[PDB]
Amino acid sequence: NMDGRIVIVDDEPITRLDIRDIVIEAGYEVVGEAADGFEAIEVCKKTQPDLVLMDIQMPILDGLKAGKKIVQDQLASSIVFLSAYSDVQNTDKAKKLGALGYLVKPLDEKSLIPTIEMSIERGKQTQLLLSQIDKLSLKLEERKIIEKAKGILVKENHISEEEAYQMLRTLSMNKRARMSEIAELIVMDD
Amino acid sequence: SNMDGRIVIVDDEPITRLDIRDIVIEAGYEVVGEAADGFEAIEVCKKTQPDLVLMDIQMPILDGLKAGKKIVQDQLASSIVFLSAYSDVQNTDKAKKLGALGYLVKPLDEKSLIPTIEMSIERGKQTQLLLSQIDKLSLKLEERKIIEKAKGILVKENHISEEEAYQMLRTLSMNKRARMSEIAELIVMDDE
RNA sequence: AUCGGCAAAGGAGCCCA
RNA sequence: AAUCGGCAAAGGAGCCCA
Ligand code: BEF
Ligand code: BEF
Repeated sequence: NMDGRIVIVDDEPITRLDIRDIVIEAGYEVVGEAADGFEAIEVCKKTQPDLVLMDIQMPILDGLKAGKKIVQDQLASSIVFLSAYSDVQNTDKAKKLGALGYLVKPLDEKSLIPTIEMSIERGKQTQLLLSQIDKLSLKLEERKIIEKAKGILVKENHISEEEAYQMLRTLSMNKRARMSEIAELIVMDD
Repeated sequence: SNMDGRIVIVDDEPITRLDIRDIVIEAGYEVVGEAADGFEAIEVCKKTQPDLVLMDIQMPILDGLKAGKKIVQDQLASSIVFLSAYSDVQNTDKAKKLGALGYLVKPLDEKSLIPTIEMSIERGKQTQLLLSQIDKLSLKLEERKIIEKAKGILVKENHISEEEAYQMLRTLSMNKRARMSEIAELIVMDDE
């Protein structure tokens, strides 16, 4: 049966429990619940769920603004709204902040589980791309700092690039630290 | 009022294609084509390059899942949303794996369609931005090896520091307003 | 005297019970 | 001497067009 970790957010517990039944029957893990945007933020912060289901109209903080915080900080992998509100203002706001689905009340208990599976998977793949972008842009920070470190080290010692790389390689290995970090220190040095 | 987006509709029951067509046009979208089987679905996407594809699973010739895989992996459309009576667990696994952005179930809840369209269009665009940023970084990381040769040539020929040689190459490439890789190619062939 | 980890792999160093 | 746009940098503040 289905696999995924889910957080449920609505101010009306009646709807919150309808969802809770459907989702657990399908076999997901319901890890937390919230009745307002602040409980929702703190629950996600602790939880790190795969999906957050939430209503726009809540007390304290509408799901739009709480969702904005959730996605900005990356407290959850994917987020899907459901509300009886579907005016274009709320639709644009939800799509801009980065929702992966939006369902209109009263919810289609038939569509829900499929849209859950889609939103979880596309959430994961989006997190993979962000990690690949992070990894590449880091490696491209590293080579710049490394090349600066080669240059400054050659200027101070008056030696060749092979010896400069050998110095960085021996230091990083001896000191159990990335050549990139050693280079950042040496470049800050001058 | 006045939604923007370009859509293609794909189902074997023409009554449902017309019900959908009427809804999306009333919202303000542009329908740019329709199909009634997987083979026309791929061909229409090749021509139109739409923002969103709406398709049933059970279609003749090529099930919507097979056309959906092709459309996604060749990027013939920026986002894709299924709409079927089939909610079968195997069908949801296939649809999410190939790369759907939504999976509504027949008979459709018309209220829900337009929001899921807007979300799926935006998520499709954003996913293509991220893929473009990956292509740009990985290219610029390959340019580095040519730039590192051009740097080495400057430090020898001028008899200067690495930080001075890069500062020269950068100020040159900005002055001549050309990609450092292009200036690096010119220098490295000039030494040859 | 032995196990484990980080770094390097343009390698073969370092730390811990 | 200034502003609009564009190219390139971003290991940054540089260059072209009205
Ligand atoms: F508060 Be939800 F919009 F029912
Ligand atoms: F008729 Be399709 F399978 F929804």
